[PDB]
Amino acid sequence: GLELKDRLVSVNRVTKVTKGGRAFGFSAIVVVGDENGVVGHGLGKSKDVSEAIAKAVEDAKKNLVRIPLNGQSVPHEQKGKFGGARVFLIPASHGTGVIAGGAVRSVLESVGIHDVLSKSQGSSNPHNVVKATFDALLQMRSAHTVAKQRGVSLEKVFK
RNA sequence: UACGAUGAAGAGUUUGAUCCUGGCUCAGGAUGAACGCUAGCGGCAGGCUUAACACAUGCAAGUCGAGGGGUAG
Repeated sequence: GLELKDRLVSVNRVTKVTKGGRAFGFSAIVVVGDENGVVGHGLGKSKDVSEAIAKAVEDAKKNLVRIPLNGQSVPHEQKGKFGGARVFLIPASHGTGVIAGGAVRSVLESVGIHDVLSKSQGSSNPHNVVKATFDALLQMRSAHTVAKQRGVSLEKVFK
């Protein structure tokens, strides 16, 4: 899209030990989405916080992905692991709300979902839970897509 | 592009820094509740969870003369 809004999930300070002393450094994770159909996460590493966030959003502006969000939310229930984390997304209604964790909430608000229930029965690492949410969101295929893949009309997949 | 289902949130903490497993704690609801501070009412509900420990005193199961002898009065 064109009206991309960013959201900083977490900023973590790292350190590399050298002969002299401690070499600090800032890492930031930023998810930027059009709030309607497309979203993308990025990682930025620098020495200043503003520079790290700028590098993160500049890297996240690339490799955007399209996600089906039938009606107002996910079409079906889906699991996504990506190693440590384990996210489970379920559609609820058209007025429920986004019941998500700490880092899943930002992704689900940037992709454009407004009523979903997500349970993170796993780790609490912002680096891995965002990618787990992405893996659980990219495996979703809508009714038209499954009907076209099967070859059957869009009435037998319902009846 | 319908059907039913009105329903599921995390965070801190081991390390110079990272990921994982893993334990502790917190954010919510509730009570025959107690304690501290405070204090204007109305409706309704509740009130010895412990010693089935020991009890002063009052009341808590009587009625029928259309069953009977019927007495004081």
